[PDB]
Amino acid sequence: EVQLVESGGGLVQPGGSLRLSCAASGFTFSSYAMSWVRQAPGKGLEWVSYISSSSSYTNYADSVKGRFTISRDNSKNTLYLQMNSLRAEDTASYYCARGLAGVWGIDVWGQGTLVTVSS
Amino acid sequence: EGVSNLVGLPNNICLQKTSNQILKPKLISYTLPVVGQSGTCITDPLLAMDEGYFAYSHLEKIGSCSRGVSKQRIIGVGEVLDRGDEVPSLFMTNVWTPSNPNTVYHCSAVYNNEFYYVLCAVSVVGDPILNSTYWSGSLMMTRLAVKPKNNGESYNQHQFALRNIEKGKYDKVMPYGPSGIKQGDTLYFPAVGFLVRTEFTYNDSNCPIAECQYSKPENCRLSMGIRPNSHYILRSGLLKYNLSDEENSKIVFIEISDQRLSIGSPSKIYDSLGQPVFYQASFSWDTMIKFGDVQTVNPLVVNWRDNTVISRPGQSQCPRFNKCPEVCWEGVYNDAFLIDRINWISAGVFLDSNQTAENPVFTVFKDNEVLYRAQLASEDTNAQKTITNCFLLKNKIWCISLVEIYDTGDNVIRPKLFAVKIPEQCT
Ligand SMILES: *[C@@H]1O[C@H](CO)[C@@H](O[C@@H]2O[C@H](CO)[C@@H](O[C@@H]3O[C@H](CO[C@H]4O[C@H](CO[C@H]5O[C@H](CO)[C@@H](O)[C@H](O)[C@@H]5O)[C@@H](O)[C@H](O)[C@@H]4O)[C@@H](O)[C@H](O[C@H]4O[C@H](CO)[C@@H](O)[C@H](O)[C@@H]4O)[C@@H]3O)[C@H](O)[C@H]2NC(C)=O)[C@H](O)[C@H]1NC(C)=O
Ligand SMILES: *[C@@H]1O[C@H](CO)[C@@H](O[C@@H]2O[C@H](CO)[C@@H](O[C@@H]3O[C@H](CO[C@H]4O[C@H](CO)[C@@H](O)[C@H](O)[C@@H]4O)[C@@H](O)[C@H](O[C@H]4O[C@H](CO)[C@@H](O)[C@H](O)[C@@H]4O)[C@@H]3O)[C@H](O)[C@H]2NC(C)=O)[C@H](O)[C@H]1NC(C)=O
Ligand SMILES: *[C@@H]1O[C@H](CO)[C@@H](O[C@@H]2O[C@H](CO)[C@@H](O[C@@H]3O[C@H](CO[C@H]4O[C@H](CO[C@H]5O[C@H](CO)[C@@H](O)[C@H](O)[C@@H]5O)[C@@H](O)[C@H](O)[C@@H]4O)[C@@H](O)[C@H](O)[C@@H]3O)[C@H](O)[C@H]2NC(C)=O)[C@H](O)[C@H]1NC(C)=O
Ligand SMILES: *[C@@H]1O[C@H](CO)[C@@H](O[C@@H]2O[C@H](CO)[C@@H](O[C@@H]3O[C@H](CO[C@H]4O[C@H](CO)[C@@H](O)[C@H](O)[C@@H]4O)[C@@H](O)[C@H](O)[C@@H]3O)[C@H](O)[C@H]2NC(C)=O)[C@H](O)[C@H]1NC(C)=O
Ligand SMILES: *[C@@H]1O[C@H](CO)[C@@H](O[C@@H]2O[C@H](CO)[C@@H](O[C@@H]3O[C@H](CO[C@H]4O[C@H](CO)[C@@H](O)[C@H](O)[C@@H]4O)[C@@H](O)[C@H](O)[C@@H]3O)[C@H](O)[C@H]2NC(C)=O)[C@H](O)[C@H]1NC(C)=O
Repeated sequence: EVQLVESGGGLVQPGGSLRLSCAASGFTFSSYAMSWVRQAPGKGLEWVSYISSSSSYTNYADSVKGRFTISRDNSKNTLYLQMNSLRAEDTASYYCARGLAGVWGIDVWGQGTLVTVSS
Repeated sequence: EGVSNLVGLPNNICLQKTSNQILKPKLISYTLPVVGQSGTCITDPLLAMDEGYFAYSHLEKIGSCSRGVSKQRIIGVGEVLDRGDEVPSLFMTNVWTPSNPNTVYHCSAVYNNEFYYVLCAVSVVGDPILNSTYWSGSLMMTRLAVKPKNNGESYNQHQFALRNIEKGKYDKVMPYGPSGIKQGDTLYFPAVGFLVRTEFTYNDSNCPIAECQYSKPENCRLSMGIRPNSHYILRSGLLKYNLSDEENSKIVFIEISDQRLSIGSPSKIYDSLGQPVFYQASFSWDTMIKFGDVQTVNPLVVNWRDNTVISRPGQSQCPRFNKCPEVCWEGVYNDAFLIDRINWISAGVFLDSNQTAENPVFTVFKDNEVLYRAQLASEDTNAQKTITNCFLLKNKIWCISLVEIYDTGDNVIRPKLFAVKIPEQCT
C-alpha cells in the first residue's frame, strides 16, 4: 500500500521562508512524477508545482510562478519545497500526489500539512 | 511494457454468459475530502484515450447543477502508466484553464503524433444547442502537448481560430462528442449540423410505423428538431481537419447517411483492431443503442447493429426500450467500446432503469444479450453521462470508464473514473 508522509509546519511570519517535505514508500520513486497540491477552507484543489522523473521539466502556477521551486532527491525518497516570501493568501493545507492538478490521485491522501501565514 | 491500443492478438476473453461476478472495478479518482461543503457542481465531462495518452475536461458550477454559473474549466492531457501493482491509471502531465469560463462549450479531443488537439466551440450567447438561433459559429482549436519541455512557449500550448469552413448546405457547425480518430495525417472530430427546417428534403413516408398504432406519420420529421416548432433540425456528422497543409484552417463537415436517421446527439468515433468504430447517442424516439463499424469515412456510411437489449432511460414521453416515433428530445449519453471483432463483443457503462437515471451498472453485451455484468454503486446512485474507453496492459485488455456518480460524503455528482479488467475465464 502506498504511504504518503507529509511534513513541515506552519504559523510563520508573513514574508518568511518555510520548507515542506513529503516522503513516500512503496512504488518505485525513481521513475514517476510528483506535484504539490493545496486547498484552503472554502475553495477546492489548486496545483502548486510539478516535476518530471529525471528532474527535467518543472512547472508552477501563475500565483506562485516565482515564489518557490520544487526539487527531487531520487536517491533518498523525499520531495522538498523551499517556499519563499509567502503571503496571507497562501494559508492552506498542502499535499503530495502523483498528478499535476487534475481531480485525480492514485493514493488516499495520508495526513497533509497545514501552513498558517498571519500576524 | 507500456500501453498500446487494441492491436495484434490479445488474450482470449470470456465469451459465454454467467452470473458469477468476475469483474473487479477499481476506483482511480481518489479525491480529498470536501469538508466545508457548498453548492458545487461538475458537469460536461470529456475523456479521450489513444496510444497511451488521455485527456479530460469539466466545468465546475456553483449552485444548481443545470442552471448555474461557471467558475473554472480544467482541460488537461497526460500519460497512462502503471501505478505499480499491475493496475493502470491516468497520470496528468499538463493542465490548461481558459481565462473566461463562460465561453467554451462542447469540446472534442483527438490524438496526433506528439500533441492532443481539443476542438471546442466559442459562444457568447450561452449554450449553443439551446440558443442556436443567434450563435456566431466561431470554433477554436487548443493544442496541448503530452510531454512539455522547459521554456517552450510554443510547444506546450498553442491556439488558433478556425477561419475557413466548408459547410455544404448547413448554417453552422460545432464539435459534438468526446473524441475522434486519426488516419496518419488527418484529424476527424464528431459534430452535429444545423439545417433549416424549411429546406429539409425528407419524404414523410419512410417512418418506421410498422407496428406503432398509437403514433402519427410526421413524428419522424418532428423528432429531427429540438422542439416541434423549431427553426433548425440537427444532423450528426464529422468534422475533417487536414493538418498536413496548415496553409489555412479548413473545416469539412461530413454528414451521416440516411440509414436510421435520428436527431443530433453526442457521437463518438474510435479505433478498434484496425477498423474505426462509430457510436451515436439516442436523444430521439429511437431509444436503443446505435453502434456500428465504419467502412466509408469520406461519405459517412456506418454498418449499424441490431442490438435489442442495451438502451438508455428517459422521461415518461419516451422511456427505455421504445421503438416507435414520438416527439421528444431526451436521454442520457452512454457509449461502449469494441473489445473484439471476431465475435463482435462490446463493453460499456449503461444505466439500468425504466424512467429514472440511477443504478449505473457495467455490462458487456455481445450482440443481443449480456454476458457478464457488475454494478459500480448502489441501486439508488444517480448518473447522467458515462464515457468508456479500452486499452491494453502488455498482455490483456483494460477499460477505464468515466462514470459520474453521486458520492456519499460529497453531496455533489463528481465524475469518478473506474478501472475494470476483462477476465480470461468464464464460470
Ligand atoms: C439567446 O440569445 C439572445 C441573443 O439574440 C438573447 O437575447 C438578448 O438578451 C439581451 C439581454 O441583455 C438583450 O440585450 C439588452 O437587454 C436589455 C435588458 O434590459 C435590462 O434587463 C434587466 C432588468 O433590469 C432593468 O429593468 C428595467 C427594464 O426596463 C429597467 O428600467 C431598470 O432600470 C433595470 O435596468 C437588467 O438586469 C439588464 O442588465 C438590462 O439592463 C434591453 O433593455 C436592451 O434593449 C435594447 O435593445 C433593443 C433591441 O433589442 C432596443 O429596442 C432597446 O431600445 C434597447 O436599446 C437589449 O435588448 C438582447 O437585445 C437580446 N437579443 C435580442 C436579439 O433581442 C437571449 O437572452 C438568449 N437566451 C438564452 C436562453 O441564452
Ligand atoms: C413521397 O412518398 C409518397 C409515399 O410513398 C409518394 O406518394 C406515392 O407515390 C406512389 C407512386 O410512386 C403511389 O403509388 C401508386 O400511385 C399511382 C399513381 O396513379 C397514376 O400515376 C402515374 C404517374 O406517376 C400515372 O402515369 C398512372 O396512370 C397512374 O395511374 C396510383 O394509381 C396507385 O393506386 C393504387 O393504390 C391505391 C391505394 O393508394 C389503390 O386504391 C388503387 O386502386 C391502386 O391499386 C398507387 O397509389 C402512392 O399512392 C403515393 N402515395 C400517396 C399517399 O399518394 C410520393 O410520390 C413521394 N414524393 C415524391 C416527390 O416522389
Ligand atoms: C490532406 O492534404 C494533403 C496535402 O498536404 C494531401 O496529400 C496530397 O495527396 C495527393 C494525392 O493525389 C498528392 O498528389 C500526389 O502527387 C504525386 C507527385 O509526386 C511525384 O509524382 C511524379 C511520379 O509520377 C507519377 O505519375 C502519375 C501522375 O498522376 C501518378 O499516377 C503515378 O503513380 C506517379 O506517382 C514525379 O514525377 C513528380 O516529380 C513527383 O515527385 C503523384 O505522383 C501522385 O499520383 C499524387 O498525384 C500530394 O502530393 C499530397 N500532398 C502532400 C503534401 O503530400 C492529402 O491527400 C489530404 N487528405 C485528404 C484530402 O483526405
Ligand atoms: C467466480 O470466478 C472466479 C474466477 O477467478 C472463481 O475464482 C476461482 O475459483 C476456483 C474454484 O474455487 C479456484 O480454484 C481453486 O482454488 C483453491 C484456493 O486457491 C487459493 O489457494 C491459496 C490458499 O490455499 C491462496 O493463497 C491462493 O491465492 C488461491 O486463491 C485451490 O485450493 C483449489 O485447488 C482450486 O485451484 C481459483 O483459485 C479461484 N481464482 C482465484 C484467482 O483464486 C470463483 O470461485 C467463482 N465464483 C463462483 C461462485 O463460481
Ligand atoms: C419497465 O419496462 C418494461 C418494458 O416496458 C415493463 O414491462 C412491460 O410491462 C407492461 C405493463 O404490464 C406490459 O404491458 C401490458 O402487460 C399486460 C399484462 O397483463 C395482462 O396480460 C394478459 C394477456 O393480455 C391478461 O389476460 C391478464 O389479465 C394480465 O392482467 C397487458 O395489458 C398487455 O399484454 C401488455 O403486454 C408489457 O408487456 C411489459 N413488457 C415486457 C417486455 O415485459 C416493466 O413492467 C417496467 N417496470 C417498471 C417497474 O416500470
